[PDB]
Amino acid sequence: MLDDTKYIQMAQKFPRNVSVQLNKKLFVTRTWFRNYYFVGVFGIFAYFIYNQPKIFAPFSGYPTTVAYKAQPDFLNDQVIFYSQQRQNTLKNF
Amino acid sequence: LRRKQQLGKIYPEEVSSYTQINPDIANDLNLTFNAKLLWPVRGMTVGAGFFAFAHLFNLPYSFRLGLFVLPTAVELAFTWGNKTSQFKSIEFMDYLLQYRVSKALLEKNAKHFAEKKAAYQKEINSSQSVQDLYNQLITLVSEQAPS
Repeated sequence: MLDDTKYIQMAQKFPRNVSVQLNKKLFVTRTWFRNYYFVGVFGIFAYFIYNQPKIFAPFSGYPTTVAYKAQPDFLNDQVIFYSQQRQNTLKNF
Repeated sequence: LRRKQQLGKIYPEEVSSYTQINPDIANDLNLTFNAKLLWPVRGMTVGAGFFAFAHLFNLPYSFRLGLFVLPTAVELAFTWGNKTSQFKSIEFMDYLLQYRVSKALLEKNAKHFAEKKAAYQKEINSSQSVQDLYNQLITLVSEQAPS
């Protein structure tokens, strides 16, 4: 088996009224160092994971598009636009 | 590529009109069409903001360089690869193609309609289009006519 008598005695009897205050400067230094490696490296990885399908497959994020048909208005020198809603699809491949 | 091949060059005057439908269309066109060099102004100024704080409670210049590169890199990531800007530019190019086709017909028939235009303008004081005024007449006769 194992001989963890010292550790078991430590577990059974431990101080319930002992604590040490923390140095806030060092605590926030460690946390910000962790954030630096979180943000930089892991955001590189997470943005690659999140944006690679959005770069190589854009049609799934833009479902509906608009199409215009324009006609002249000669007397007032204007252009009149009629709009239609279409499904954004793979046109002409 | 095909839609932009049809419209050889897009002028800034014609862009602003589509701002009536979709603002930031100039931004989308810049994001999709290689008009200029998209320097990361937002990222650079955010990094300069970090540089100001890193110069107050002095951090090493290694951290200064890193916290300058980080926001610029963020802006570059959020700027390039935006393929929704490409769909917005497809919509804008369809709109501008139709506008140019209609404007081309306006110049061809401007000579022919010169005589009628004077009378129409002088006796009908309205900036509404004939295509729009006539449909009002159609429905007005449809609802209230001796029939």
